Amino acid sequence: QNFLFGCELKADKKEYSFKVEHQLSLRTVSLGASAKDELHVVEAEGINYEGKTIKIALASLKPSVQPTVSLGGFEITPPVILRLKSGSGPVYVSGQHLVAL
Amino acid sequence: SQNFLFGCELKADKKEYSFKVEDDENEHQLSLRTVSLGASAKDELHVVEAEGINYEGKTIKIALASLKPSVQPTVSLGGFEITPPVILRLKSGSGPVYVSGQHLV
Amino acid sequence: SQNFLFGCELKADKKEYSFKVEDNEHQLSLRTVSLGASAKDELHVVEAEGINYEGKTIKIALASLKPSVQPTVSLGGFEITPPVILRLKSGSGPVYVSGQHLVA
Amino acid sequence: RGSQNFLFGCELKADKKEYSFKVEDDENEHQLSLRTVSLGASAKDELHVVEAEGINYEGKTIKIALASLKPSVQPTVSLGGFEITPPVILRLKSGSGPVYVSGQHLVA
Amino acid sequence: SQNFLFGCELKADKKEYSFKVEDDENEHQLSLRTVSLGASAKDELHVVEAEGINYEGKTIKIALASLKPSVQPTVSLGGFEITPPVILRLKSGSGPVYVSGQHLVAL
Repeated sequence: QNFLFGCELKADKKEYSFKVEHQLSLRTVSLGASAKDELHVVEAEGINYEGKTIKIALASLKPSVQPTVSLGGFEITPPVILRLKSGSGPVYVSGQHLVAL
Repeated sequence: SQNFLFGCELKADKKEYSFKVEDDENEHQLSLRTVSLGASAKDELHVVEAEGINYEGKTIKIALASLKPSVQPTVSLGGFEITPPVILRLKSGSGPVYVSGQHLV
Repeated sequence: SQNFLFGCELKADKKEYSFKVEDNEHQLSLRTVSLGASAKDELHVVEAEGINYEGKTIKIALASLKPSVQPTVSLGGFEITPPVILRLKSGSGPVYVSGQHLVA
Repeated sequence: RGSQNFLFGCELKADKKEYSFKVEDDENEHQLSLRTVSLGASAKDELHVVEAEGINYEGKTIKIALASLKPSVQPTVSLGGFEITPPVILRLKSGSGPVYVSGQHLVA
Repeated sequence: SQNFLFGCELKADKKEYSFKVEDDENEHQLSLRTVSLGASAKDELHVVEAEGINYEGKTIKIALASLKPSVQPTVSLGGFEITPPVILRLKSGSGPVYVSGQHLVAL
């Protein structure tokens, strides 16, 4: 089954934690109307193939250059934290929460 | 699997498009492909959002794209499949914005 | 399925391209829209015209491009059922549309 | 996914405008899946256009434009896996290059 | 199949990332998702290349992306799968450049 997913990362609330008791498929990352005209970096933190915790950079966005990046359905296994690493925000992430059996 | 074209135009006097379907004996999905700015759009940031129910039963609004005529007038979503009901809305910016995709049955 | 190249050129003088077939099932999968070297520095809008799920003919905007801002857009395999018209709603062109014609 | 995938790339430039992709009668179905087109560091600031030349479904050779790129506007376009059955020629239709094309050679 | 997060950072200090898998019996792929420029990247073209095997078993270098902070800071590759082993390399520019993606395992 396939549900809408989204989160907002901002100075207030730099992180979103995807957990639960499934797959997230990330679709776009985009800067809100009010973001400072500067580079924003959004990162994902989770476990790699070795079982080590890593931080990976998903996108670098700037309002006057590239305010949206489309990820094409980047599937991630829970758990993952999405975080605004730099830039004012707000930054949005959209995608799907997929459930199977 | 039938595949039909899908589109809508979001503009100042019509900021929403309601994808709802019903009394079908048939499963419906939309797969969004592009969001694009029309010619007369003000050169300012435009934001299009989707409003629908999440995995935990709560209506949410998610941002699909931020576009700007002089910077990035089209964004490709690559087949963002959404289950009905869903509202697409022009959250901010003037000028008309378009969404294109597919309506699968 | 098998896979063959698809393309067309749209410009102010040749604004429309009609995609039709007979036969096998056919689908057109669009991949890129791009602006040609000689296109004017202005917005070019490309649209598709074909049927919606209720049988009514609609027109949908595939892409807005401009040589000095975004000369190409990748559609990522936008599958369309024949027949469809592709049209240059605005802009000088030339604009190119590329993709696959899939046959099964 | 499924069958085997190998890396594919070529470079196109003013003095080397074409790359011809052909597969020998070996056994298997072969696909060339195009992933990216990007401009090299040295490329002049002008539009560069890359086209592909191959078979339509009527068996006739056609030329289609894959991407228009410019260093100071849009130096890379991801094609997301535009599969093409060999043979096909990739050509720098306009501009100086260098241009690179990347992708996968798929074998089943 | 399995899907794990993958990432690496390439910069003038460390221009290469080597993706190998310890021989096992299963199919691994590195599926590349995005390449993006870090906060301190200088404003010049950055070019990331991959070096790996072609269909004839010969090692080739192929350019994946060209990025520049004031024109195009991020490129999505949309799941460009490559069979190990592969080196990813900053073929020019300063970096930092980051690559994200998935390490896929099947069979």
